[PDB]
Amino acid sequence: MLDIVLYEPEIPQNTGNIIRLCANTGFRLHLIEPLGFTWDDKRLRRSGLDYHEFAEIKRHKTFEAFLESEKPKRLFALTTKGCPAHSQVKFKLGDYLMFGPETRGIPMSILNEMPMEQKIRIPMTANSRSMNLSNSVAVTVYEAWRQLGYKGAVNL
Amino acid sequence: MLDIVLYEPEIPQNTGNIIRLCANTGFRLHLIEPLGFTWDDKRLRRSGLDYHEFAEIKRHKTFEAFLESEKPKRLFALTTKGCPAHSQVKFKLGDYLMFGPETRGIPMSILNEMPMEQKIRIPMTANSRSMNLSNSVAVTVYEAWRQLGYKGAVNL
Repeated sequence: MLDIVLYEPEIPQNTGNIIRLCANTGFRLHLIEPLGFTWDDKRLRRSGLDYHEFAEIKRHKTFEAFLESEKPKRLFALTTKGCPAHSQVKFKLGDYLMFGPETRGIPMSILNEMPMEQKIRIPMTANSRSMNLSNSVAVTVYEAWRQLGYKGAVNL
Repeated sequence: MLDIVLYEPEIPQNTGNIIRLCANTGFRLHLIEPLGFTWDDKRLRRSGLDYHEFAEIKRHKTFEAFLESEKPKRLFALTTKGCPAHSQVKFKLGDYLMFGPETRGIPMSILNEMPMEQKIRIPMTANSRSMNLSNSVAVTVYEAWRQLGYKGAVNL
């Protein structure tokens, strides 16, 4: 129902799980290059992923190109540096949710241009460790989907 | 805040991500044997997991042993066969959330003894494919945590 954006994702397997998440939820996926793997890589293609789950994906050469072609109504950034939790904001149609690489956050230069209200974080207890990108994305997507009533969902 | 249960988890890497999820959320993890790997396996130990994140984990020889030692107030089962969504039930202290293996569901014999109101499912759109166990667990945990106010959470 919304658009999800991977800022320079690095690991093939995470992106494959996110591609599956997006196809299972109706969320549209975007990837901001450089990616840490070729689009043709085998750890992704043979991840057991079905090719129908692809080509709803958009690749962008830069973050500025992405902004230019998508002109997101509101862009959110999942960052350990955000204050409101991911479930503490009210998502809406037109929202784009952006995620950083699995080994570093979304650049400060980008984050510095977003209002504090759109820099969100997944809660964690004291002295936690980084959560896997795909788990982060799954959590955020399902929470935004929950808020929007799971439109498109259907049973077994 | 609640207890999470893996019914015969099979793959080491998923369980390692779930162990991290549980330590990051304060959720207590239980594993119902047989596991698909030895507790000492290397794909788990060197997954980059820190050993503090362990030994809050409980292993149970059978599902009946688990019921005997834990006597869950309410036991939920995440199954593609459930009707209410995971966010459609109201979680409470004392709840135990159970998950099946990554290649099959929780046995029908077990599911047959649970009320329909406690067999829950993560929504999916038409013709979706199985979501990765760790993504399933992350999604459920964070939704139950959200409902309970993220107690224990703290900032950077």
